Amino acid sequence: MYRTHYSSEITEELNGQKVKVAGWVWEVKDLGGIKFLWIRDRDGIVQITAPKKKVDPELFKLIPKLRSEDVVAVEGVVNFTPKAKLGFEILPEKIVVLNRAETPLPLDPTGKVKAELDTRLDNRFMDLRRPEVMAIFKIRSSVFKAVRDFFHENGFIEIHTPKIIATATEGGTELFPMKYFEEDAFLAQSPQLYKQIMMASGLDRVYEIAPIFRAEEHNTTRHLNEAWSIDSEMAFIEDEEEVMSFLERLVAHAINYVREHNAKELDILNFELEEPKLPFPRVSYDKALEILGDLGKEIPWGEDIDTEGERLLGKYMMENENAPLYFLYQYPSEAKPFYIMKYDNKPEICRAFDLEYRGVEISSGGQREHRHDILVEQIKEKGLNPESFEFYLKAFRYGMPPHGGFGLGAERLIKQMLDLPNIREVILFPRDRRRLTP
Amino acid sequence: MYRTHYSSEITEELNGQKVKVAGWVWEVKDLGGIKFLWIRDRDGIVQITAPKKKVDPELFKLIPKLRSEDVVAVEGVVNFTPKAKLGFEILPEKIVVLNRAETPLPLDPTGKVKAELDTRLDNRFMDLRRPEVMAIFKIRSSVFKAVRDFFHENGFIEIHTPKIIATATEGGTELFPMKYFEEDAFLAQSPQLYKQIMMASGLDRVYEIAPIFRAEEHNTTRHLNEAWSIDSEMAFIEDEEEVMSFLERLVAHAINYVREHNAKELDILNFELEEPKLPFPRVSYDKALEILGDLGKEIPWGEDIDTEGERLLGKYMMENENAPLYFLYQYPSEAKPFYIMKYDNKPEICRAFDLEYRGVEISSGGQREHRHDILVEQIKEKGLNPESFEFYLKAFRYGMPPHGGFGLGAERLIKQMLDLPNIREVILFPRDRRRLTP
Ligand SMILES: Nc1ncnc2c1ncn2[C@@H]1O[C@H](COP(=O)(O)OC(=O)[C@@H](N)CC(=O)O)[C@@H](O)[C@H]1O
Ligand SMILES: Nc1ncnc2c1ncn2[C@@H]1O[C@H](COP(=O)(O)OP(=O)(O)OP(=O)(O)O)[C@@H](O)[C@H]1O
Ligand SMILES: [Mg+2]
Ligand SMILES: [Mg+2]
Ligand SMILES: [Mg+2]
Repeated sequence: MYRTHYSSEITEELNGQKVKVAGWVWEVKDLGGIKFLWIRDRDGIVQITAPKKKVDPELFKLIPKLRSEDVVAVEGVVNFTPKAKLGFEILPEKIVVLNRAETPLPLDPTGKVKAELDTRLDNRFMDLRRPEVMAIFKIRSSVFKAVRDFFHENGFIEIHTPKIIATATEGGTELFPMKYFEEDAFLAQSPQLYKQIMMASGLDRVYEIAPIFRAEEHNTTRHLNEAWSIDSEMAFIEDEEEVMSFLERLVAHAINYVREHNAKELDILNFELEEPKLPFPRVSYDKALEILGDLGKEIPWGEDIDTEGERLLGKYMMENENAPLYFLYQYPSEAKPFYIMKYDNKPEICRAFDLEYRGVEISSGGQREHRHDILVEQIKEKGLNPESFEFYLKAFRYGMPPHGGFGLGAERLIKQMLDLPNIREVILFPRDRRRLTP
Repeated sequence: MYRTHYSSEITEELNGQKVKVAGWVWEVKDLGGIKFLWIRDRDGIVQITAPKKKVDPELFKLIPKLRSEDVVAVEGVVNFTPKAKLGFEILPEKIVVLNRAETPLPLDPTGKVKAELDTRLDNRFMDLRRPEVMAIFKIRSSVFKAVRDFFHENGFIEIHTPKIIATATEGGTELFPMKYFEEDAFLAQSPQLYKQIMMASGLDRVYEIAPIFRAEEHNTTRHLNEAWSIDSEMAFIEDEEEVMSFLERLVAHAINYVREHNAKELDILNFELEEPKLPFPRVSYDKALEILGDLGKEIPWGEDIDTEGERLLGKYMMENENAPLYFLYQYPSEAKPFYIMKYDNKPEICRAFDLEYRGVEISSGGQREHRHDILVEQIKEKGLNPESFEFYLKAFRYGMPPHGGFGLGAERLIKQMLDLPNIREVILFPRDRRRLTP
């Protein structure tokens, strides 16, 4: 390997030892009798210091020839010194140019000249050379790990369900159709039917983290046509609050991992990520509509709360409860899918919920209707043909436990966690109405 | 929740304490003075013992009404006794019937009546109720976790890249075209182009575990049209051996994790999983052809090693070097993709390798050609159009370090690890030339 240590891995114990560092030329300063070369790697910059009397002359004359973003590797001696910005410098013995950069760069890695989002996405490899962008994707990786670790510690088994499918769906919208040899198929929008089917398997506690595909017809700052969904389903529950409790602890775990493990990245983003305060507040749909009504926002009882309503409620919950995260629940049954269980005692409302983070939905879930005949009737109530869901209904006939679950958008989670304005900031290569490349 | 403990979670410590167990009805003995009920959960069977003298008369009467595969929950007292074949029994206080099963069942969960693979695939929720099937999918989840943990321990950051793309990632054959609104697009055969682009970002060490899609024309025991690929790319390498070293370590780690954490599943499968022996043998393509020729299997230099050749080599390596896992490397450049670096001093061969597990390819990879102009010429040598790869080529112009990586098939790995005859055994809902549903 051309390096032994990243910038962040050199500590005082290495003082006076030889190391190899490598990265991209950040800055060269030829100051006469001394020259400086700064190299950027994933973790930051490292100072290479070349005093004329202390380095090989060919090294001395090479440094000024180095150009911005050239890829280089340096072998030299670690010298901890107060004179060094970051505590230590490397006195070079060997400098190798691995690969030379072309010279109008697509983006300015110093951030001085700022670029449009479009230009940045078109040139993502350059965009990540900026610490604030790298910080987001380090945090994305952290969130994924924290989520999986939490599932594992709680006895969940990872599953993988198909993305090329030919099943019916409730909405029949936003589908990406595709030919599958002789047959017609579509890309999956959610593993919903599959994870429910597996509740009849004994697996009991499953999760899947995998792409979902929805052909949204218009762009928003909150939607992508390709996204990563964190899906779970869990059996033998008594009510939807057990799913909500799990979900909030999961999200709090992800938040706390980022706070503990990515403080450097948070600092780079000039961002203070709040300590989660559990039980998040629960706000019934009835109460949410009342709050919205008093704000002059109309939503007729029975209809889903729209994007404006979420925004207003998010603001209200922050102002009144200092709560960045809260649940909407006890929705009208008519506003939620046929697979959600109704309150047997008050069937006009159902056991579904949405988790809101800074005024944007990050997850929806609920307890499902596991009783076959009631489920069938609910499909009918939606004006749909139960026969079209046969392959799924079949799993409810041979011993199906009560169950519930959620779908948690990874991009939504990260965008909202970091209070970023656009979801395109938290996925490397966005797909939207007009973006298909890179 | 309806349960507090799985069957596997009840130990001596809990003797005399109250627990809740739940699962599917496995057997009932309806006797005059006593009922015995056995329930099955994800981990095994639990005995419920109900002497008439000891239990609620309503509970005594209920047990004989239960039927195979009914879902039930039982609260009761743990009682360790030599008289229970599993070491303990539950003395029940309350039994709740959660859901009743229909007859006949789609498959026989007792294992007595054998079913064909197609029938089993059509009814996976039933199929997993058998311990030998559950065992595979528990092992699948363990393998994913082990792989991720190893990547993390070794400083790799998880990435996520598009599965809807404008340019085929692995070439013209075995490709799913798909319309993306007005545009022509395809499903990703691999994340190859993206993981390379990210080598110009500073991320340096990335992995992605995600679906890949290949429209295979033929139906075989070792191909699917949808699969999970474990991809990695790593920068600042000096040669492809560094990548092979990392891969064998990764695979060894996965195998040892299954050995350590899934012994019970290996037992159920009546399977001895061998302790990995690093380093695996490295066999050059030239030497492989010598070995085969010595065996009377003649492959003209430059041609692919066919499945027969793989089988013969696997057996030889198992016999000669006691190695279930070995690498083939230094392949003919003509037989490998444009993105592989040729040996500069011997251009007919290239820095590509395959990892073979019990005579079947489970991974391929290599050092990439990171030098822009040479890369372009290689795209041309393959008869392709460099302009179709502009977003990818752009990344090689502004400081690109040397790099290399691999794609490791999750299904291939698990199938070969457990010496299973058919790749459909290791993914819940396989997609092949003839299978699109469920
Ligand atoms: N049809 C299939 N069914 C089941 N599994 C499959 C199928 N096709 C591939 N795989 C698996 O993914 C690995 C890499 O794919 P390759 O085409 O060899 O290389 C590539 O795709 C490169 N980009 C990898 C690299 O150079 O990094 C295989 O070894 C295998 O287990
Ligand atoms: N087009 C998308 N882009 C990114 N994430 C999405 C998208 N569609 C759904 N998700 C997300 O997956 C989750 C569960 O899926 P769900 O069907 O409930 O979404 P949704 O109700 O349609 O979301 P929304 O109202 O914002 O369009 C969401 O709560 C969210 O985080
Ligand atoms: Mg939507
Ligand atoms: Mg919504
Ligand atoms: Mg929703």
